[PDB]
Amino acid sequence: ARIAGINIPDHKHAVIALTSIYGVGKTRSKAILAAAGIAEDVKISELSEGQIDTLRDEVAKFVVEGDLRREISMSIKRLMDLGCYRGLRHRRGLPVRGQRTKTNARTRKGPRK
Amino acid sequence: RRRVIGQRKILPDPKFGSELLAKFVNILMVDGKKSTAESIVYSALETLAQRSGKSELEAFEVALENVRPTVEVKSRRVGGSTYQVPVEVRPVRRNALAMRWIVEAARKRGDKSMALRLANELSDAAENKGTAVKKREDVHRMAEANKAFA
Amino acid sequence: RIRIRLKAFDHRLIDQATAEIVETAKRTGAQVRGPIPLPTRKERFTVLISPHVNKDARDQYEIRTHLRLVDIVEPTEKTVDALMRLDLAAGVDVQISL
Amino acid sequence: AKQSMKAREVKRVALADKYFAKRAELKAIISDVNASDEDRWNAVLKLQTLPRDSSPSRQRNRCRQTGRPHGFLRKFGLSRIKVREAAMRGEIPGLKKASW
Amino acid sequence: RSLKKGPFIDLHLLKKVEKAVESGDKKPLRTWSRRSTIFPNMIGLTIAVHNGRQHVPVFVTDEMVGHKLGEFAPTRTYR
RNA sequence: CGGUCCGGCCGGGAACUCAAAGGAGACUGCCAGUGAUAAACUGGAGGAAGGUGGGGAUGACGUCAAGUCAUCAUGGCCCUUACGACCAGGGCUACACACGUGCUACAAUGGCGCAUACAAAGAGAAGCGACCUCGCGAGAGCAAGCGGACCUCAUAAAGUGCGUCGUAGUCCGGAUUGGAGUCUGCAACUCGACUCCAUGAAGUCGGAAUCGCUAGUAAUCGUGGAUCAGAAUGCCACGGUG
Repeated sequence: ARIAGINIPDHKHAVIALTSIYGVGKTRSKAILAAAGIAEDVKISELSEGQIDTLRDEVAKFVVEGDLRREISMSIKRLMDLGCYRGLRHRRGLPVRGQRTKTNARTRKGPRK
Repeated sequence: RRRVIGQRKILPDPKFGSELLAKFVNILMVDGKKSTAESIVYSALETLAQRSGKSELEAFEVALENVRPTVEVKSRRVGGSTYQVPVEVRPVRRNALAMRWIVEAARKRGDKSMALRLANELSDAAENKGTAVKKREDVHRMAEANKAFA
Repeated sequence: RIRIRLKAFDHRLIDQATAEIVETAKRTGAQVRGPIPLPTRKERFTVLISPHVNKDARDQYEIRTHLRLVDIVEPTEKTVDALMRLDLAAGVDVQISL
Repeated sequence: AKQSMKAREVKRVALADKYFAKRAELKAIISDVNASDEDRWNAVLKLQTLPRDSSPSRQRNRCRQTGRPHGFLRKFGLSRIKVREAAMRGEIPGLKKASW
Repeated sequence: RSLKKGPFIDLHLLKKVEKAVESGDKKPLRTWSRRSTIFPNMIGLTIAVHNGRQHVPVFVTDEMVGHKLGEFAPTRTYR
């Protein structure tokens, strides 16, 4: 139950359901299935509760479960005091890539800035 | 102007058979992959034969009998007077015009699968149940009065 | 033991140079393999058609670079000693290999 | 365009001969501590870091009849805007015309 | 990430720093090498940089070490 | 045709192919009609090809009394401790929005997983770099072939075929992101490109209106090369599916 975490899909095999959740995408889905010892062909019923979710350290090769996102806004609360460009661009409402002012901003400030 | 090259005479096919079936597998060709329509030609008929007609032998005859254009409409002017005018269509390609109006709608509608997008279109064509045909007829009906001229 | 190469930019000039090679290297010793034509490395050489304000049209020139190997089988350095001295007119390049 | 380029060429060809064109394979041994026990590279590194003007950057060769930044035919050396009177008159060997 | 070779400055600016740190005494400097990446000893020095019209004074702290003199302030200030 | 795991490989050889060249074929000539039986059309036969053979090269005086001195020259006026020219630092993605031209999607005949095939034309020695390693990977190493019909770049994709999802502002789509890496150069903070693992906005074929066509053309999918310190979906060539 709830193999897809926050999301609803469950009538689906782990290789398309144990994906796009908790800091993992899809790049290692076959490898964790091969740790459990399961074939990628034919549908499964002999997989127990929490079984493949017990092997997640085969795919946790990332800042999973917000290991960085639980700090990023506080790292920015220090960055936004810095007398440098990357700090200035975090304490005045200014872009850092794209958003060329020679084009329309649509609703970012509304008609006539 | 008057020349213009002589319009083409098309072809039949040694497997698909008639000139119209040889047109069906060649019309509305996009991306040029040329293997998609040979699984869709005379393959939407077995369910049509139990939905909007009978047999796989008459399921496509009746579709091009229910979809039957007999008149075209176009503007015509003579100096400071303009009319919408009706003209009778020539019979020799008449069923190929009707064929085109079905196979394009399976592309311009995007609902479920291609194994449905044409079969679902044909089951209304074999009944003359096309989109917005009441307002289409309302133009030809209005233009009928202009066969009496000014 | 050794072999030769001949290069030119014209089909009639490389024949006019082949006529000298067969006469300069292939009569003593007498050598009988005839000249294969080989590819001409056909290409278009292109530049803008006008020097000002046009970039849409290009001027078309035909470039070819002809090759003849002519073939020699006599192993002696004497086979080329006269070819490294005689004409061979202007417009062609000869090369002695191995 | 101006005729300004030779007053740079005369200093920048020598700048390249001394500090670029014969300094490229040097990079594969100048910083290697295992490939030398002799002290030979430290001093020429201090010389190689002396110039700060051009060589691979800030400097383009440009055509000879006019110092235009582009139009130089690499395997011919001529400008494509100062060649037509020679090209048409058959003055470049191997080029043919017309219609193909 | 990036950087990518540690701090680096113009070799005239290295002399201006050397003169100040060895004298025990700092004097006003004006520089066009505004893209120099400051050394950890440049803090507190009396420095100004060219903006494209004039020289403008910049205040160097431990919080600026590893950055360029163009990172200190914005270039566009009308908007 | 003789030998031969049965590969032009070895004796040999141009029927075929490749290479380039030179000849020949087609001319409205022949026929039947049409037409002041004139001058000149239409149709047929035979033909690989039929009617300026098909297609290019072209551009008759003049027109706008057009643009260009900043592609190249140059007159007169004008500038002279300079409006000249030797340099360094800055401007061109400075912003209220419009206008031109393009790129990738909005798919489901598509998306994903897996298996599997064929190139063609080009460039190339402090080069193109095999086989092989090291790094998720950009790349970086070790180290043969070959100065190019030879060897290398190098791998054909679309497709094929079995499972799987199922018209959803998300399942497809990818912009501004979050993190660490690849690189040239004096140096990429700000104005440049590439990669790997999570996240994620718009996008349901488009306003009036108006623009372009015709067989290997439209659309579709692969490759090379020029420019060049470094970087282009741009520019110039090659080929498949049609």
